[PDB]
Amino acid sequence: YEHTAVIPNQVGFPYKAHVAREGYSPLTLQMQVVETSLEPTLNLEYITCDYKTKVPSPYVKCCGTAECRTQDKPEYKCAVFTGVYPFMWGGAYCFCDSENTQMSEAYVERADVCKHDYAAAYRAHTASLRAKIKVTYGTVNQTVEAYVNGDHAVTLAGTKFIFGPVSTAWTPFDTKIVVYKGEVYNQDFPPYGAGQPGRFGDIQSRTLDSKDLYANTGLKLARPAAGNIHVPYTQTPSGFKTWQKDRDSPLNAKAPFGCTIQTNPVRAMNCAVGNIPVSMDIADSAFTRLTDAPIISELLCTVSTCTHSSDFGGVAVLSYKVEKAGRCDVHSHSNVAVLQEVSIEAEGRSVIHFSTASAAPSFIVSVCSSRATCTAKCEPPKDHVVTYPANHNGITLPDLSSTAMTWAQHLAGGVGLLIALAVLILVIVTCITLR
Amino acid sequence: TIVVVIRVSVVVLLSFAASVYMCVVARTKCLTPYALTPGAVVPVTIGVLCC
Repeated sequence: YEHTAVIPNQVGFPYKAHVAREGYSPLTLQMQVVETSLEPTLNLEYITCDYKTKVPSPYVKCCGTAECRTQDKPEYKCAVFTGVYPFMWGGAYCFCDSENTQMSEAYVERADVCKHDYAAAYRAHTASLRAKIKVTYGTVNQTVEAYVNGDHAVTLAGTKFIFGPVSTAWTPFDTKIVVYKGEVYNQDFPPYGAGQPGRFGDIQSRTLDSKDLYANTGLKLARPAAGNIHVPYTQTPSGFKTWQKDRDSPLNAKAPFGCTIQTNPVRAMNCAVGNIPVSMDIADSAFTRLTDAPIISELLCTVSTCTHSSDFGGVAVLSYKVEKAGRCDVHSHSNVAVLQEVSIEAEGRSVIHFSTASAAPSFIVSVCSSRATCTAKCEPPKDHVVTYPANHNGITLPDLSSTAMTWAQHLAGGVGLLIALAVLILVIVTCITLR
Repeated sequence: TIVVVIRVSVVVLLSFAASVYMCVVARTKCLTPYALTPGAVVPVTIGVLCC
């Protein structure tokens, strides 16, 4: 026999549904989710890391001028300076005093710590999500992991579960994210090869091995001092290690629905929005036919205590005449109060717990195939802050017959009444004035 | 809470205002030809606040 239902996506919450086949005793299932991942798809676009310069050992030859040659490496700049007269440690270096010339070169490369430390960019797309559900009934506790796009079945002892696709598939990401060591950000990074100096994305590369760079930090070469040997050097300072101290607040603090992150693969867990549908193919060796089905009649329910509040703070007893021992099943057929236990015991009186966030509930309950009702009046608790949430639907609406709005029909009927003598005493002379 | 309480206040009072509005014009028409004659023989129909 096959069935369909919907369950709310919120961790640690009971929900329950039926089958009522024909002939046989009823059967009540409960469904409860324990985990909910989420996963987008990525494709890399570039990386960045810190860099380092090199100034390899400038060249002097005296009374003979120069010429330097070009060569392939990113951001190579050579220069040529006339009229230099150094003065090294031992004495004066060489004496062809007027006509001396000197060259200089330097370049930029990646540092030695890039293969442990980098900050990469990415791009997002449509995403899929998977859940873990604990389902119990009959004589069996089981749990099951499942994809949520509507194609993946799974086998319990004879039964098939396939899940509805989604309510809606929005995500707490937009199209461009950037990931650096255990938290994800939300930037808008420059495209490629257009990083102006100083800010983020100053050194690019695709997949992190080698051979290709991009570097525009504005190298210029300056004139050396009067009577020394060094190489001067001028540069706007680096762009990576000026980002990781004056940064932002991360995305682990402005996530919308409690949606927590941890990422060697990027995820978003326990994210609590919406409904997930479920459908059911149920086997046949998990019912009871009629032989051990007890017959129960003249059911009468009362109440003794209630609060609102946030847990199982409503108690009720039951009265019934038995004929045979066994085990029946219980349910309340309305959305205003959910019960606690999944199977009452046999002969005598027995109690049931329930919770309801309303002033005056009324519903109909049925331990086995006979039905009954019982209603109550309620009062608020004296507290303000709890540590554990939400064990009711959250519907606080008035009933059709309460102390509160039994006042309502008297006033509306009362105001409905006094026009009624007014309407006809108009008319009773309205005929006679056509004499 | 406001959105209920103001609408119930206004549906009640105009019907109060309605009820008085048509009862008088009946008292008008039930009275008025008696006002017109040269003769003040109003019968004993005092339940209608006779002059």
